[PDB]
Amino acid sequence: SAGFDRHITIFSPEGRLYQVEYAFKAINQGGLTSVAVRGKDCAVIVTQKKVPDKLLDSSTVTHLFKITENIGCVMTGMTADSRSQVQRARYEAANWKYKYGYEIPVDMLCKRIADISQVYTQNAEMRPLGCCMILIGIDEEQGPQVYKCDPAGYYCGFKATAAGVKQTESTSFLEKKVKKKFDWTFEQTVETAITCLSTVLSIDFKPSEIEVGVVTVENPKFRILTEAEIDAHLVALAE
Amino acid sequence: TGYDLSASTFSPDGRVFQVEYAMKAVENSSTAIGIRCKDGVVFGVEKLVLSKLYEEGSNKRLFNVDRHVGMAVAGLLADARSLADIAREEASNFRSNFGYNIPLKHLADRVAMYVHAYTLYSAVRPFGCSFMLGSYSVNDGAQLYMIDPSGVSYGYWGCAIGKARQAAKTEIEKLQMKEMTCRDIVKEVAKIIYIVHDEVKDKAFELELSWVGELTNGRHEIVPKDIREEAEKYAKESLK
Amino acid sequence: LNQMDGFDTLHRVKMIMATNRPDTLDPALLRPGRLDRKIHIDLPNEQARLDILKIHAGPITKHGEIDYEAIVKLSDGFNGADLRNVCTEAGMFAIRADHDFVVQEDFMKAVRKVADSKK
Amino acid sequence: ERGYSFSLTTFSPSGKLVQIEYALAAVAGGAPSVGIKAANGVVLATEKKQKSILYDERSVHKVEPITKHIGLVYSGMGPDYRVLVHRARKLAQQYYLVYQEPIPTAQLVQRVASVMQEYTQSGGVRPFGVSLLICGWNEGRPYLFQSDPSGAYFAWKATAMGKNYVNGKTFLEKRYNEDLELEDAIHTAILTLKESFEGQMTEDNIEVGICNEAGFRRLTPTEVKDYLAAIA
Amino acid sequence: NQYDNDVTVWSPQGRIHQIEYAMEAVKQGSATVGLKSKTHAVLVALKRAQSELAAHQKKILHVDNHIGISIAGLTADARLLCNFMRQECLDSRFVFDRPLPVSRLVSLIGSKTQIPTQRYGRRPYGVGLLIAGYDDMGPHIFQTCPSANYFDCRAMSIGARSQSARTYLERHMSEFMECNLNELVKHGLRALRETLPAEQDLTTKNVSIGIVGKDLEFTIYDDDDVSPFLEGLEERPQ
Amino acid sequence: EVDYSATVDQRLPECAKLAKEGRLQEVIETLLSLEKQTRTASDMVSTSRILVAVVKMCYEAKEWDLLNENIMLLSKRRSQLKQAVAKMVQQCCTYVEEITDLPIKLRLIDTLRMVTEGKIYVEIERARLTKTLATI
Repeated sequence: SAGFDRHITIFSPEGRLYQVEYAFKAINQGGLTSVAVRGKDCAVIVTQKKVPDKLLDSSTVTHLFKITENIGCVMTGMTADSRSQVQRARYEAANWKYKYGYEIPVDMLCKRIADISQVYTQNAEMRPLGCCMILIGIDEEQGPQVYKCDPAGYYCGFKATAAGVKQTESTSFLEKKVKKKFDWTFEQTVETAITCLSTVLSIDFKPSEIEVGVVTVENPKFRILTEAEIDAHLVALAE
Repeated sequence: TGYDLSASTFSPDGRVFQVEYAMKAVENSSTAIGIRCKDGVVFGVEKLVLSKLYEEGSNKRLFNVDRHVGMAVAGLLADARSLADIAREEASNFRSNFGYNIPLKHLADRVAMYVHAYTLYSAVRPFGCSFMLGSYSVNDGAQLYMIDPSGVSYGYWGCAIGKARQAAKTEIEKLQMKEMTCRDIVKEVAKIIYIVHDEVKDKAFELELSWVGELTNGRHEIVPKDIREEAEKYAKESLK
Repeated sequence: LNQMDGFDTLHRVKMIMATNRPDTLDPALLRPGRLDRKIHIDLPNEQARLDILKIHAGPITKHGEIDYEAIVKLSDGFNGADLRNVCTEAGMFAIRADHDFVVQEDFMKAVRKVADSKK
Repeated sequence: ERGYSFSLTTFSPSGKLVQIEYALAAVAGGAPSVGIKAANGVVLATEKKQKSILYDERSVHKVEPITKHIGLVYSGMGPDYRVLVHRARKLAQQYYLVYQEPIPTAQLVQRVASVMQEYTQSGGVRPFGVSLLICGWNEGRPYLFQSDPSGAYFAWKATAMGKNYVNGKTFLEKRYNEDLELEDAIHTAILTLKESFEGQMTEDNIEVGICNEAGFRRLTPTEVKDYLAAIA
Repeated sequence: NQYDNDVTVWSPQGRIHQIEYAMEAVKQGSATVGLKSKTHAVLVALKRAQSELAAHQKKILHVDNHIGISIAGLTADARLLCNFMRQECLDSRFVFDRPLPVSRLVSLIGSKTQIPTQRYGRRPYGVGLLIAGYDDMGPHIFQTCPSANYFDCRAMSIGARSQSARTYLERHMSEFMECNLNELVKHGLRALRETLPAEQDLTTKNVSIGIVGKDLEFTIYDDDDVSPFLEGLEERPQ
Repeated sequence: EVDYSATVDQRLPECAKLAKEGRLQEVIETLLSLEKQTRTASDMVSTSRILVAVVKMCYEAKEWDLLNENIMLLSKRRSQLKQAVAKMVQQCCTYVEEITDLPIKLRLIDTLRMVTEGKIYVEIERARLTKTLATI
């Protein structure tokens, strides 16, 4: 099923852009997974921080970035491209606020980020960015919001999404979760993200093996739960 | 094959082969190591004098990106010098744009983005030199960053770039770099490097060091000649 | 496809066609009586490294105790085929050294040999 | 034609620009949208079915407005829809600032299609693989145009792109009377989709817009639910 | 294989085959021997003649009053690089009103040379240069192979059948520092006369010597001018 | 890994004396306080000794409500060690047939069953507890 492929601008005979297709298969080359769960008034993103060395400066091995004071993003996929996508976003929001007088809603920031990725799929100049972004933000008039922008430029509004090597089970796990409708309390949402990531991998999730981000309607600011809190949260999940 | 000729083409398994090849050409360079002391970072690079006719200290791999930052390119040199010049133009534009020394992290991020900027277009090839940045600042501690060809840049307490990467961490992993002041680290970085570089292969060699920290007062300048002499003696005594 | 759901004889033989890439496989091939069950076998299970080493390590005489746990993290993402070599390659290290494996120091380097030299 | 399939600027020996055709394959394999022009207005429909309950159905809307009197429905690569709409609203806008009257639906498609044709004249730019249905009510006569990745804009009365399009057209030509009214038209439009949407027509699974005398508007989930309940 | 047509493709073994080939350009031209003493920078070039009655090719170019170079490679490229240096030095003299140091020139030559090795649209400069100049930090002898890498050399010998010239110099490198003007050049001519085939011996027409010293600008000795340095040259054993 | 051989050898006797009085509380709470110290240290033995110790003390003390609660609370602990958790189970089922009161026994079997449910290390003990549940 290789197709004409070797060029992103040449359609396969069936109408499938193979080069764009291969983008997603590059997405899981990062070997990690991030899950975002939207609660009643919060959205929690949990990622895998597998630091394969005692020499690595653990402070800078983070997959979580702060796009803006109210919107936080996690990258799943190639670290280099994910970094560029993060950096391109920050300008896109800052241009949004500077241009219209207010902070860019998390809705568009994936749209503009998606729109940038889409033109790289038509004009055979830039090789596509091989990383999916998840934007979480407390949006006024629409509660907490989560979005996942893919290499081909498709973004959607997700009650919960996960991108990474174990996406099929992560989404199946969440799909099992969201349906038995429950009061998604901030504690419930943070717990839900941890369980989702834990069940798929089958890991204990030592305190430092993940990086959970949290955004709540009460304090609409992007925060990364400090290692003490995840342990407290993790112990809460156990009991 | 088929997907390995252009940097902008994704293999059906989903990876840019060109980047992989360049990162696997850095494996064919001289070993370069970096250890960050409690108040600084130390860089010690093995330089293989390819023939008795290049004057001492030629085609050096220890560069000064800016006043306080350090580079220790490991890989194809000619690509390194290019990466050095871009870094300085990035720093120089910084200091003139923001009035203060560009923080190591931001210099690595901008320099990392430039490196990743060349692994996206078919008209260019990815850089073949992966380099370690080192600096020390009373307001920012000591920071060490390794920018591999692919664009990833995250800091290392102690890292090695070149043929002996795995061999270089192993003997670096057995040191408590968190504490010893790189007064005593230089004797350790030099001692490490001699453990690597099996003599039977690669024949003769030379060793260049540099440090950033309080000891330098915030600069990166090469370790004073006097200090190196004992350091090399200190490493030499460890033959057994 | 024909020789499976095919006139001739349906048969009593079974096929275990195993792939490395499941997205590529065509839809008809994954059907009830035409090859079903997409059993996933990811890199050796976290606990398996022990069991695999347990099933592949014990054979080789080795009185010395084992810190298997470190070997487990010393061997992350190991193909399992590598793990088989790990113990066997360690035996070559032992084949040099002396004749009895009495140290995990062996698996450590053996783990390296079955990693950097297995790259 | 075997080796000439790839480049969009090299005629095949039979005079066939294949690449445009393959792009039209991407349209013919997309979300079904249906359009019906009732003598009282224009009704458009498309199935917004997500791949799991994890999605927020109200996030991305397919049936969309351009101005107050024009809307679009697409069957093809989504993200390639958005780049089309923006050059559509801008083009619809650039008409307003210059002539100060709402852009006639004929012109918009003439220039929303001419946007498409721009990308199919050079190598290095893929054709817009999303057929578009454009509804409008201008000069007191409902309008329903289809602009294609090939750059040709039609004047459809009632059609349907996307999966199972051949069957959808056959349902039309059957239950399409040129003399309906917008109220009946919505029922017919929903039914045409019903011939392919594999599932119950949940109010967050089908998105319908009505291009009437007053203007186009993406039907709220309820009103469709009022409509869907009646049909079922 | 198939990865050896463009400099912009990485070979499986991690090499950029085009640069390796450009490297091969240097060996094509007639060898030049470059050696500096503590007091002078003298580089000897073995000129070639196209035909019996054609004047012999110029191998030593004039880069500046304090920087001269030897070209061993393409004729067109060597000219293009020589033009660049002169323009670079001319601005350096005009801007800073100071002799631009050889180290700074060599660094800039590499930077201009490295762009071709990374961006499709041009070919690697098939010109290997022995940059000889006298700045305020003593005489220097740099060499820039087409791979955009320049090594600070005590003495180097590039060009056709060069490895002989190198092997003589490495054998006599230690003595090079404490050299008088004539002794240093008589070494270098001895180096070039190693590269020459047994039949050929260094004649007044095929050897050009360029010497830059403490109080001396880059003087290009050719034809009769070479004789004063040539005169007193020791006969090759045979 | 940290190991608490002596400590579990020392803390246990003092707790056992106090628990017999009827105070319990402090004795049980302090033991589990070290359990977080042990569990997090990879000390299956001491936890096995500690986990066994807590169950045994209550069983001798005849505190039924604390026993039903404790096996539930101790069992579902964060990353509790397998063999130690198992060691608590056979000791409980060895206490199982010792328990005679039906409502007390039925609660005991149910608690032991659930903690063991879907647990590979404790299936067989689960089978007998189920069987004793059937025969009950």
